[PDB]
Amino acid sequence: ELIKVPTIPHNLVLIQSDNGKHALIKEDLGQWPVETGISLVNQAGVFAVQLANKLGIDKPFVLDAGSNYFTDTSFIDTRKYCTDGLSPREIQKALNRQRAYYDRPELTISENKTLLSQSIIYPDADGNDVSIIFSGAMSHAIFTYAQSQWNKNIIKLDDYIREITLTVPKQYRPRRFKEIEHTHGYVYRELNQGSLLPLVDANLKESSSYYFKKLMSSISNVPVDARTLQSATAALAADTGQAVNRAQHVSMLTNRLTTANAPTVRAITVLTCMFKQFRIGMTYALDPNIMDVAAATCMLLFRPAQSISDEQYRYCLQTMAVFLTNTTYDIVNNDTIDVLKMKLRNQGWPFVERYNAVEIDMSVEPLRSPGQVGRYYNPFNIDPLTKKHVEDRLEEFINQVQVGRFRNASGNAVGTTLAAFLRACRDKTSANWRGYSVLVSRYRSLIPNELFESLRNISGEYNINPQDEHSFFFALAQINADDEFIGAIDKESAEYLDEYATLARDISNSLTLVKAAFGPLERTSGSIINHANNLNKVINHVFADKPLISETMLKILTIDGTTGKDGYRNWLDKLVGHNYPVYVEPVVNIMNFISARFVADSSYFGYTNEIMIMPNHINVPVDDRFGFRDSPFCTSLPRTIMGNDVRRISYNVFSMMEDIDDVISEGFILYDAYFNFSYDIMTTDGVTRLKEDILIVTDTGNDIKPIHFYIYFENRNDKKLRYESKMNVSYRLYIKTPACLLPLSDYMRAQHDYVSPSSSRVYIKDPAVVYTRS
Amino acid sequence: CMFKQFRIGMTYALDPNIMDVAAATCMLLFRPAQSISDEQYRYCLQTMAV
Repeated sequence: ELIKVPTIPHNLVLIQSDNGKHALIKEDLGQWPVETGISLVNQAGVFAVQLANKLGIDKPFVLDAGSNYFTDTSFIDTRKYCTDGLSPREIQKALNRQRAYYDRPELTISENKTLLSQSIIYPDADGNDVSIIFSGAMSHAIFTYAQSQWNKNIIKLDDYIREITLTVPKQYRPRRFKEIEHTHGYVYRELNQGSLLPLVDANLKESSSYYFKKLMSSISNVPVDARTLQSATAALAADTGQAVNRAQHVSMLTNRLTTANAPTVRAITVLTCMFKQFRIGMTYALDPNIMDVAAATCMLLFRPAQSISDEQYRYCLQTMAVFLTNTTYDIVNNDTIDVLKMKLRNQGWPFVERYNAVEIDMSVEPLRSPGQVGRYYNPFNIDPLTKKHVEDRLEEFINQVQVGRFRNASGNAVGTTLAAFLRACRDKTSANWRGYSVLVSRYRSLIPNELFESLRNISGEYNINPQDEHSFFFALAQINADDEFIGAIDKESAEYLDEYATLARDISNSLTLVKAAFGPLERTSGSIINHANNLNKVINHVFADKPLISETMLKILTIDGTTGKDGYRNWLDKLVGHNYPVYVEPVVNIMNFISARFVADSSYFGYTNEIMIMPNHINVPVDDRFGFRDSPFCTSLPRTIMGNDVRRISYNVFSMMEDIDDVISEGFILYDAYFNFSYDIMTTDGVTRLKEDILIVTDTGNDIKPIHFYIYFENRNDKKLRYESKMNVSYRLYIKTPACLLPLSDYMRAQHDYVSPSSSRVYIKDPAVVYTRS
Repeated sequence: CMFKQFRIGMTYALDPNIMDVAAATCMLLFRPAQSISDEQYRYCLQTMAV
């Protein structure tokens, strides 16, 4: 949610001595420890996030500062005096104290009015409010850049509706918005599409198993009518000859008619007609019956050809050949599809071909698939235009089967039984195809186009028994769309969106982690050892406290059987060296900006690249603007002192030096390390000295003790402090002048402008454009 | 009837029952044709055809 920031963050602290002679304005952004030997950019990222939290930058925000103002009492002055930032009254007090010391007169009425009116809020042409306050340069740059990045996402209500208008079906009623929301409605949304392919391509079996199991749970509950099998069985008994004493093939088909597994087969049928390639299996008995011929014939005639594999097609053909032609599995094992087709057709069996299933275009654009169309197979290989099976000779084909002779030279026991059974199966499909086609349309609307063309059936867990295959078509039940079922799908539609959004974010985070955490792997054992240990640290870190990955993604990886840590570890391996494009996000840009300013500007945060140690009797140029006594701050570390270049010694070389006593007497500069320093400017006068010693000499090496300056202001005529400074501080430590310090006289440079959007804007938390019909 | 600008529209289920076909006929019969829109008229025809 967008958070309206009430006050502009400023980090200005005004320090003035007791006499008031000197005064300075300082950034107070906090000291941050730094470490040498490790890459600086990696550390700057950690401190960048902490800086954002301090400044109210991390979360999406809009400045609300157009009401923090007042108006002067004078009639002429109608300006809006701002309140944020450093108060101009503090500057007036500091300037007057400075004037008091020099015996100058106090600021006049005219000069007082000019100083107090510097902070103002004035309207902009676009309606925005520009607030000019006294704020620091570091805070101003970071705050304004953060404002720009988040504003890239806030868009007008009409613009958002236009982008999403192509994914709204006809069933749902339109939402009516208030006219204020139409004229002044702004919605904070991010509309970058994240591809689920990186997880699906890497983990195909697991992702396929998850979506199939979840979708089957919803489909298994679809209501159907309740019809007794006796009405259909009575016709089958009459068309053939059923005797309570004789044994025939019709008894075999009818005795094993089961409706117990109807919901599972019904869920199988939808999945075959809703995914692009959802292969199905069927294992018949070792000795085929008329059960398996009916099961094989029913599968070929009604299941889509895109869901029947070439090998499964051959096994179905072999099963028909074994029964009808009376040949063994061994004889037909080496026979191909063409030889099997010819043998079956010569015997008189014409049901030896697979039939493709037509594709029906979706009425609305699929979710998470910008600028694409969707298609799902019509069930039962029934052409919607003709309302017929795709094969137009089915009536003549069934008559041919009935006349022909199989399994016996004389008699029509086999032919009449199968022709009668296929007859009821054909009638059921022609009546119920419209009901099933509607069901497939709903569930196709729950998957993006990426999942449509990527998910595959590899585990083989979804297989149909021959008993289930033929009993489903004999006892096909129509579909009743109760109001509860419609509501059930609507709740599932919302859940899928939340799951798709969560998974995309998890994928995007993981892709970014791999690029920085790991590199390329070589064939050396050093690379293998280094990669294994480093990856263990990454996995251990991301799972401490709040796991980086969500519970939605962990479930996909955990289905196989792994604990969940191993699933992410396995996935992170295959992602190394990816070429997937990742869209840089506003939050990523903000952190990069702060990190870059951390490396570029180091005096703000309390560390410096180089320090200088010089004996007291040598005079160095130092800043005199602030007025400190024996100021340890320099404009820049001198290149030459007394006509000779100042020695620069690396910290590593300095530690191992055993002659340190000799080189100290001349002075030198340490430059190959990050030096963390702090100071406490005190108002009273005194001797400026470090809290601790400069260096500690051990047997192992020499190190620089922590640097804490005790800075005091300077009064020229004080002999006691002049003698003490010279004759009690043998050595001095100098650094570059911290950029956070700013003299009071140059206070106009602290003037900075912050913009705030118009107060007339309203924010729509729920930008949904439709209502459920119920 | 009082204001010509106002319009009448209904949304039907994905699989229409006899309720929706009966309501669609009633709207096309006992409601002004000026009020019913062209897109809504096509929607009513689709429900009947389905």
